[PDB]
Amino acid sequence: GNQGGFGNSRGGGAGLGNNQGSNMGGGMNFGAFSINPAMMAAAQAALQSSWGMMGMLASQQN
Amino acid sequence: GNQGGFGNSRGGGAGLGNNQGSNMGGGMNFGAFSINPAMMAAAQAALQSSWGMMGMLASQQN
Amino acid sequence: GNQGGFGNSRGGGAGLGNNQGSNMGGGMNFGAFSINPAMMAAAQAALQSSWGMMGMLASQQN
Amino acid sequence: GNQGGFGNSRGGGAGLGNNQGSNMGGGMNFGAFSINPAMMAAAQAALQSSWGMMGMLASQQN
Amino acid sequence: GNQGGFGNSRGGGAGLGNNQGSNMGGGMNFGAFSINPAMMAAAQAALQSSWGMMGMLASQQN
Amino acid sequence: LDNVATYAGQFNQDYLSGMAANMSGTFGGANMPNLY
Amino acid sequence: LDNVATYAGQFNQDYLSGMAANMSGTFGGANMPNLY
Amino acid sequence: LDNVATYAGQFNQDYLSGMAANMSGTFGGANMPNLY
Amino acid sequence: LDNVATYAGQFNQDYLSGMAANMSGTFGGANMPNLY
Amino acid sequence: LDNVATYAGQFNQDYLSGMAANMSGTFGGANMPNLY
Repeated sequence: GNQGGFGNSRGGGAGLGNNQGSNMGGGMNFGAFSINPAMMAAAQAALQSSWGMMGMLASQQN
Repeated sequence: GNQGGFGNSRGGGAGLGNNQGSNMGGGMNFGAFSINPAMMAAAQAALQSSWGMMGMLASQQN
Repeated sequence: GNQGGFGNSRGGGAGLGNNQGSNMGGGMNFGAFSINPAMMAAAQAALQSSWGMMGMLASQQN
Repeated sequence: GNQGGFGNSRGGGAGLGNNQGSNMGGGMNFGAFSINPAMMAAAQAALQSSWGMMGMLASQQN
Repeated sequence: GNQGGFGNSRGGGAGLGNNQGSNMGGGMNFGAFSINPAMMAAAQAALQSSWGMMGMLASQQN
Repeated sequence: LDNVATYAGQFNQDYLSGMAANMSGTFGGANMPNLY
Repeated sequence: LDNVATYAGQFNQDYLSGMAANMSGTFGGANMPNLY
Repeated sequence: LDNVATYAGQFNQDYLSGMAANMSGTFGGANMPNLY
Repeated sequence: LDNVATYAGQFNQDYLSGMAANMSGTFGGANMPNLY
Repeated sequence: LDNVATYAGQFNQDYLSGMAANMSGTFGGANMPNLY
């Protein structure tokens, strides 16, 4: 009779899992307006490489 | 009688799984307006490489 | 009598699976207005490479 | 008597599977207005390569 | 009869899992308007490398 | 002599109150992915 | 002699009150991913 | 002789009251990821 | 002789009361990630 | 002879009352991450 969490979010990533007894359980959760190269692996050997990322990423309220 | 979470989201990625007893269970969950090269592997060896990513990523409210 | 999660989303990707006892169970879930080259593999060896991605990715509300 | 999740989505990709006991079960689920070259493989060796992707990806509300 | 947390968020990433008895359970949770190359691994050996990241990241309220 | 080029010219856009995207891109090519 | 180039020229944009993106990009190419 | 270049020229933008992005980028290329 | 370059020129922006981003970037390339 | 460079030139910005970002960056490249 286990369960997770309870709530609300706006904009951002939210994790509300039941993760009891796991090895890194929960997920990869990302927010709006973003740049995000991503990798998930179960292996003997693993390598990630990334370069050259440009953005404005701005907000105006009138 | 296990279960996951409960909630609401706007814009962003949301993980509400039942992940009990797993090895990295939960998913890869992404938000709106984005750039996201992605990889998921179960292997002896694994490599990811990425370059040259440009965006505005902006908001105006009048 | 296990089950997953419960909820609502707008814009973003949402994972609500029953993932109990899995190896990386849950799915790859993506949001609206995006660029996302993607790969899922079960193999002895695996490689991903990507370059040159441009977008505006903007919103105006009047 | 296992089952998956319960919910609603608008715009984005949604995963609600019963994935209990699987190896990466859940699917690849994508949202509206997007560019997404995609690959799923079970093999001894696997390679993906992609370049040159341009879009506006914008919204106006009057 | 264990469960997670309860609350509200705006902008930022929020973790409300039931993580009892886990090895690093909880998820990776990210906020809006950002640059975030990310990696999650269970392996004998693992390496991440990243360079060249530029943004404005600004807000104006009138 | 081997050339790949893009030429885009004069944008005239006074009194803009909506949304415009002026995007120019060039991509060289003699790429070779190999899998043995 | 081997050339890859982009030329984008004059933006005229007085009294701007909406949103504009002027984006120019160039990407060399003789890349070679290998998997043995 | 081997060239990769970008040329972007004159931005005229008096009395700006909205949002503008003037972005120029250049990326060399003869990259080689290998997995043995 | 091997060149990678960016040239961005004259920004004219009097009486600015909104938001502007003037961004120029250059990235060399003959990178080689290896996994044995 | 091997060159990586950025040239950004004249910013004219009198009577500024909003927000401006003038950003120039250069990144050399023949990097080699190895995992044996």
